[PDB]
Amino acid sequence: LAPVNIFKAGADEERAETARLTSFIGAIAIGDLVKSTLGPKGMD
Amino acid sequence: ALHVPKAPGFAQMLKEGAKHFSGLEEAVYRNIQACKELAQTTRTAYGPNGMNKMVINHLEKLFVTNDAATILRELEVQHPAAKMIVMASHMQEQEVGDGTNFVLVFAGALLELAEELLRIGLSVSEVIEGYEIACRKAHEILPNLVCCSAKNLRDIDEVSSLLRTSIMSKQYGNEVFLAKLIAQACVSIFPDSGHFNVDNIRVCKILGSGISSSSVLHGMVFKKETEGDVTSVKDAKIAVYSCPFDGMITETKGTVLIKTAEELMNFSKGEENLMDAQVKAIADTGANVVVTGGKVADMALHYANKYNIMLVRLNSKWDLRRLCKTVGATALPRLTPPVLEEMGHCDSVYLSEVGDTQVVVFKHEKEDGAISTIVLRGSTDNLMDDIERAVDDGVNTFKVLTRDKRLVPGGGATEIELAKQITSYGETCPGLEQYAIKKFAEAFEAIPRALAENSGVKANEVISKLYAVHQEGNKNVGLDIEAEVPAVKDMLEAGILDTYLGKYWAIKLATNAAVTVLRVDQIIMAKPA
Amino acid sequence: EYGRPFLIIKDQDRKSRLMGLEALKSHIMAAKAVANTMRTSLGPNGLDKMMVDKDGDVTVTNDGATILSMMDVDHQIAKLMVELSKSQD
Amino acid sequence: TPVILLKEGTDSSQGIPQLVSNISACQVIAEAVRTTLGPRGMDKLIVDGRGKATISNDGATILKLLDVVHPAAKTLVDIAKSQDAEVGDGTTSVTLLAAEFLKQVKPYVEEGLHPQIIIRAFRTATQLAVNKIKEIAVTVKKADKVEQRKLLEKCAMTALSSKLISQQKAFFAKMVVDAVMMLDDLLQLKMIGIKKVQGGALEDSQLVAGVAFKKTFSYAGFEMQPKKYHNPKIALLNVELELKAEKDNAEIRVHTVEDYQAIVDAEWNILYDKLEKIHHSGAKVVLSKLPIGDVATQYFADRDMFCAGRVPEEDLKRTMMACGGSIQTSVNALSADVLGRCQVFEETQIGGERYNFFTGCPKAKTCTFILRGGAEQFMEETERSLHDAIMIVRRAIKNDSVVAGGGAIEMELSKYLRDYSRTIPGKQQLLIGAYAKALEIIPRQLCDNAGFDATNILNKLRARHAQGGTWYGVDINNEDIADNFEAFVWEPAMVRINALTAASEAACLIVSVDETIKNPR
Ligand SMILES: Nc1ncnc2c1ncn2[C@@H]1O[C@H](COP(=O)(O)OP(=O)(O)O)[C@@H](O)[C@H]1O
Ligand SMILES: Nc1ncnc2c1ncn2[C@@H]1O[C@H](COP(=O)(O)OP(=O)(O)O)[C@@H](O)[C@H]1O
Ligand SMILES: Nc1ncnc2c1ncn2[C@@H]1O[C@H](COP(=O)(O)OP(=O)(O)O)[C@@H](O)[C@H]1O
Ligand SMILES: [Mg+2]
Ligand SMILES: [Mg+2]
Repeated sequence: LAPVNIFKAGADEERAETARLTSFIGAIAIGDLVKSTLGPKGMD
Repeated sequence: ALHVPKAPGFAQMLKEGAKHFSGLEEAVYRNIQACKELAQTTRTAYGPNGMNKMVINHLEKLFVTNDAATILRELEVQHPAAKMIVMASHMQEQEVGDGTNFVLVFAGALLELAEELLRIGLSVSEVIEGYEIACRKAHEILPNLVCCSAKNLRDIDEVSSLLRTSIMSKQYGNEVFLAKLIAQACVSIFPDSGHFNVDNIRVCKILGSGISSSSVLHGMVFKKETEGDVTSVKDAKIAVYSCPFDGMITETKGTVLIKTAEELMNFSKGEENLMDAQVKAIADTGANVVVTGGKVADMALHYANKYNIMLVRLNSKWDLRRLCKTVGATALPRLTPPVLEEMGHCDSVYLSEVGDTQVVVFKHEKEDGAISTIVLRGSTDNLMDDIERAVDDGVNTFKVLTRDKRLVPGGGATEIELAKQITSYGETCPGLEQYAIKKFAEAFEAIPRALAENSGVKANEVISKLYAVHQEGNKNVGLDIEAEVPAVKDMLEAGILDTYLGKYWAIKLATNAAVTVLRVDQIIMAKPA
Repeated sequence: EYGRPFLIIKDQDRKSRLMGLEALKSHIMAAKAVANTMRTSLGPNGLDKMMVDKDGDVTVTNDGATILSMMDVDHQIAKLMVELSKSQD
Repeated sequence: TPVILLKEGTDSSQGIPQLVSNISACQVIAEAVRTTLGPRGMDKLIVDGRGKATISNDGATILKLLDVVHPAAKTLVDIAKSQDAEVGDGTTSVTLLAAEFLKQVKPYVEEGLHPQIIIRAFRTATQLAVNKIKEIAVTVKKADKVEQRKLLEKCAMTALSSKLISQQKAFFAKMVVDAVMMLDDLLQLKMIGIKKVQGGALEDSQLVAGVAFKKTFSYAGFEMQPKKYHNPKIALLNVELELKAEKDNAEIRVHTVEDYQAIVDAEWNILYDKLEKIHHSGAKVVLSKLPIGDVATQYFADRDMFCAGRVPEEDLKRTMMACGGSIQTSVNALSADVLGRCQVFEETQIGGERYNFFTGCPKAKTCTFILRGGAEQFMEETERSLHDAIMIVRRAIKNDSVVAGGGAIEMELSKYLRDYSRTIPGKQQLLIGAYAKALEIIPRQLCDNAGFDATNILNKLRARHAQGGTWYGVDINNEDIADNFEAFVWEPAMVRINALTAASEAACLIVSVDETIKNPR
């Protein structure tokens, strides 16, 4: 990160690797949460 | 350790936070100290060579002046004795208008001299009687020193030469120009009868060029803007109204009631026709400019522009009266076409711009008129305020000269003569009041001493030379400012004069304040709130 | 005369200043940071940015003007670049 | 000690130390705007409490933006404001001159010298300098109608040399001269419009001899009426055209349904009567300060006429002055002489906005600027730069006396005062010499900003000015000196006449102060 600040306090930025990691983790968690309710023998 | 509990009686019955001072050691010797310190505070702003002083009040406003009354007003004093001295100075300013520092110097000197008499043994009453006797003798002596009385108060050069000194004591270098300006302004408005109102001189300040670009104008200027399309008139007949320039209504609540449609279709047309008729009736008399003190309406403005009427709105409730005095008109409390007696006449009425300021000018060619205005140009508001105060002192001096025509020499000559004669008188009085009389005589050297100290010379040599030259019979010899060696100069030839009435009132008020301070014995103060 | 600390400017002890070439270098660094952030969204093969609002709303966009408008910055040079982009738009 | 004279919290300081402190503070105040002088001067950025930024090269603006609370320092802000109000240019030079005077007379004050002698010497020197300037100024009695334009153009170009628009000074000087020569005899500033529309380049700025203003709020139907006219007639009104209650004081009491219906019809009859009175006059464009209703908009659109409401008062006055009509509060006397005329009217797209243009009027007594740029502060600084040229041109129209710039006049005044000082004896000689030495701060600051060897250039300038080259100053591009009168570096004599008087008056006022007293809170 540059020594100069280009954001207000509390503002955040995520670049390539971290952004991809966060997006993939969130999507996979959402899918895994609802996988269990699929098919004739799904549960509630 | 142990404690000293209290004294029985009043010391125990006193409230918490109150103060009780009694005796010579706890009241008189502290009041003298307070008054002496107050006098020392403003001693350095006395004379032509006085230095300016910068004061910031409790609202973070900035003052730069060497006027004693303004300095004392802007300072805040917590000590009652200094408060009484301040009120004495303010009363002197109200009564005459110049001499507010002489009072402080004289009172401080008198008190600091009475202190040593009290120390060596005399009581307060013997000091008071001696001071009163000496003051009466001084008032008796004073007239004999009158010289060079005023001759003509309608001659420009003589008025300038008489007013030069009181301005030179504050603006060293610009005194000639300021005296010329103020002399013109004062001679312009001086009637046949002796009555000279101070309020009839107006001062207007415009930021811009230097002081040398100031001017005087025979009429009135307002920092306003013309409300109409017309901007200039070359021979103006003026109408003045105190009511708003609009169709009037009832004082009681009113309501337009309609039961048909013809009334609804005709109301606004009738109102517009009525307003047009009124405006044209006003315009038919020949009025070029209408001055109003209140609100103007859009329809009225439209018709005034239609009939080529200049419309000016000024609003102070006092500027309207001053304009009426200036032009010769009478304010009308109802909107009616004026009669000739109610109609004012002014030569030129126009809108101009000076140094990023839009002004409206009513101007005459007459050298007398009724009032006049002084337009000041400076590079700083503080400088303009100081010049305004100098102009005020000049006007007050002119009014005092109107009241009384007698002058006395200045620059220490009068004080030295009074001190010498009072000492000679007090030499022959047997009793214990001779010490008080001699101290009263000695207190007069404080003025030439302060002048010499401010000038930057040795005061002892100046005083000794003044005494030596006065012993030969020269009553018009005083301190010389221009020389770098302590010297003396004839004041009558140099034109350094000052009014008799101012000296009279200053001596009277200073003596009264000093004896009033001396009369107090014990003080009871409640806790501040 | 002892020219002790004398007060000239209101709130003198809590304001800062920057002069000389240091200010110019700081400006250049801020401009470089903004340009380097905006570099990767150029061309038919460029990628896009995901911006989260103050209230949690999501915007996936490739428009430089909208990105710079939705970013919140303190640097005056950064604000100048934002205004430049908006004027072009 | 038991009872104190003044209130607790009072602060007092007297004698030589406080005078020295005032002299010291004035130096900081002058250092605040030191590096903004000359063709190679930079500018400053100021951020306020609310985060709003201001980028400026104007000395008066910078000094106002600084929050100065020193009583002695406030005088240097006051004189800058006075100079800006009086002549409109020269705000930094006066502050630098005042600070130089104070710094030069500091040691004599430290030696115990009485300040009134210094004040007298300053007054004498100021009078002599002003007299010499008025003597050596250059004027042409009966030059021409066209030699009265190159003078104004040269003055404007010199005034624009140190600003952000320095590269387009030849482009902007022509427009400012035209704007001023198209302006009355009172030369009112409000009769010149300045508009700022984002986008575009600086060379896209334009001057319209006529009027132009931003689109206002519009109702349904505004898109159904034409947007270009060739020879229209323009009605300017201060009347509100919409269906409304006659008066808020009114009330209607009725008994029968027939009278109810008549009352309902009466309002429509009134509004349509006003609309037909407007229509039958022949006017094709209608402008009002008051709201124009949707009914009125559709009525006008159904007859191919243009209407605009809530037009600002200043814009309406400028339009009236350009076209030649008069504001009407009543539509019962709409004659021809109260209708304005223009040679073409349009509505156009400018940088995301919609603007109404009235152009072609030859009897115009006004004009409007359309300024382009890339940022709000860019346009604000452009406007500030234009104002400086406008005021200078107005003063030059008033009086047409000019002197050369670049330090030539200051060098000549310094030489004159130095020659005069050798005649008189005493401490007046020393004080006049100090005053004469204080005048050459301007060429030194010019060379310091440009990055030269100031000492050698000053030596060459002094050597040239004494040998006999009255108008010789520094040449920024050539690294040397050059005759600035043949290089067309000109300015009216007022700028230096007012600068000397203002700077001398502030120097005297500060020196003549003995002590300062501060009251609590
Ligand atoms: N040219 C002068 N030479 C000597 N004394 C002067 C001169 N002008 C004024 N004075 C003296 O200055 C004294 C005080 O005037 P000033 O300083 O204005 O304070 P105030 O008038 O309020 O007492 C007067 O008594 C007068 O004699
Ligand atoms: N098919 C293409 N082949 C080569 N260059 C392209 C092609 N399409 C777009 N570009 C280039 O990509 C650049 C950036 O365009 P774009 O990413 O759409 O954003 P912007 O137009 O705002 O710069 C343009 O300068 C353009 O020349
Ligand atoms: N082309 C030029 N060559 C040399 N000096 C110049 C030139 N243009 C302007 N100057 C100088 O710059 C000074 C003007 O400074 P500036 O920063 O424009 O504002 P101000 O007029 O308030 O000082 C003048 O003293 C003038 O002599
Ligand atoms: Mg006096
Ligand atoms: Mg300039």
